Amino acid sequence: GDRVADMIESRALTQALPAPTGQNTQVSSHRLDTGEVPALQAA
Amino acid sequence: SDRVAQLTIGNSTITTQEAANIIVGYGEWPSYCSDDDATAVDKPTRPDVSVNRFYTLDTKLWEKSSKGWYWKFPDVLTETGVFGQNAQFHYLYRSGFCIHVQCNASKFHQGALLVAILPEYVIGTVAGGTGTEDSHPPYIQTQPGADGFELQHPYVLDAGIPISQLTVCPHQWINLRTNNCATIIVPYMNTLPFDSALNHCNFGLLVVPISPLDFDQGATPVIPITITLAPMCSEFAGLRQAVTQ
Ligand SMILES: *[C@@H]1O[C@H](CO)[C@@H](O[C@@H]2O[C@H](CO)[C@@H](O[C@@H]3O[C@H](CO[C@H]4O[C@H](CO[C@H]5O[C@H](CO)[C@@H](O)[C@H](O)[C@@H]5O[C@H]5O[C@H](CO)[C@@H](O)[C@H](O)[C@@H]5O)[C@@H](O)[C@H](O[C@H]5O[C@H](CO)[C@@H](O)[C@H](O)[C@@H]5O[C@H]5O[C@H](CO)[C@@H](O)[C@H](O)[C@@H]5O)[C@@H]4O)[C@@H](O)[C@H](O[C@H]4O[C@H](CO)[C@@H](O)[C@H](O)[C@@H]4O[C@H]4O[C@H](CO)[C@@H](O)[C@H](O)[C@@H]4O[C@H]4O[C@H](CO)[C@@H](O)[C@H](O)[C@@H]4O)[C@@H]3O)[C@H](O)[C@H]2NC(C)=O)[C@H](O)[C@H]1NC(C)=O
Repeated sequence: GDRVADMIESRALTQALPAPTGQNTQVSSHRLDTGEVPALQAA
Repeated sequence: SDRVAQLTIGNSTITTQEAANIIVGYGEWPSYCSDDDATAVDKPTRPDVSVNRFYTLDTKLWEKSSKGWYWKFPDVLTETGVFGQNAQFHYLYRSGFCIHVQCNASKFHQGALLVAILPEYVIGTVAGGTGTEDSHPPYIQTQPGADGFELQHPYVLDAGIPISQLTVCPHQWINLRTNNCATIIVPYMNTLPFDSALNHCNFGLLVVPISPLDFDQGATPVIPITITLAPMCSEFAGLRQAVTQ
């Protein structure tokens, strides 16, 4: 019993994945690449 | 997306967040010797991790009155690590290089460098001053090793060639208002596909301040220049006992 639109319009970010063992280490090679840097983080 | 980079090869990585860009010398990456080119008939060794590392070699202090330095490659690494052990056992050798020279400064310092490569950088002398006595350069001016050597007359690069057109050869600049490092990827350039690592030095890394360092007094007066290099796609052949020279 209202005509207002204010009242009629009036949650986790993380998913628990199953992890029985520690994760594997896939094969990497060298990389000589600008633009993207995986070391420099922002603490 | 160009100022920030990371170069990981071997077990050693270097991060840079004020880079210029990576230039690849003469437009091609270092690669292994194909069977169209190889003449040696023994199977080469390829260590693939233990010698493809960024070896940090030395640290030259750059003051306001410097001339310039040069390092003969690969004789900077025939005294260091598993590269220096494989190059002394094996007669033949080929590799490329990823050459990274760091020189940081504040946002009040100024000055520019020309870190450039040039292949077959042979060294002349001053010919006895007046130019009539055939003096040959000593072994330490020829091949200084990891210690480097300082240029006497950098306008002629100690070879009678002007530095004004050194910019033909693979190079990039370190001016302290824009970047702090300079990556130069160099392939293997030589006529014959392998060569000796103790006699022949394929190229020399000229690092010359063209625009001099300047800073008002009160800032940090010690501005180092450290060069790190990584032999890429290196392979050796012809195993015998250790020679050192
Ligand atoms: C016998 O007899 C004989 C005769 O005499 C003797 O001999 C002697 O010996 C002695 C001992 O050795 C001596 O003394 C010494 O000397 C030295 C040298 O001096 C010189 O040289 C210099 C150099 O310069 C350079 O650098 C600069 C900068 O720094 C620049 O600028 C320039 O340009 C140059 O550059 C170059 O080089 C470089 C190298 O590295 C390169 O790299 C580049 O490239 C280029 O090439 C010079 O400078 C000087 O000069 C002088 O002189 C002139 C004249 O002409 C003038 O003008 C100038 O100015 C000067 O003067 C000033 O200075 C000085 C000092 O130097 C003083 O002394 C005076 O007084 C004035 O002030 C010359 O030539 C020296 O080094 C030394 O000193 C030291 O010690 C003392 C005491 O011992 C003290 O006091 C001082 O301080 C000093 O200390 C320092 O150092 C150390 C070591 O190094 C250190 O460790 C310490 O830590 C210190 O540091 C500190 O402080 C500083 C300040 O200073 C600062 O900065 C820092 O940071 C820190 O903090 C000594 O003095 C002498 O010389 C001789 N003689 C003659 C004549 O010479 C004998 O001995 C007898 N016998 C017996 C037994 O006794």
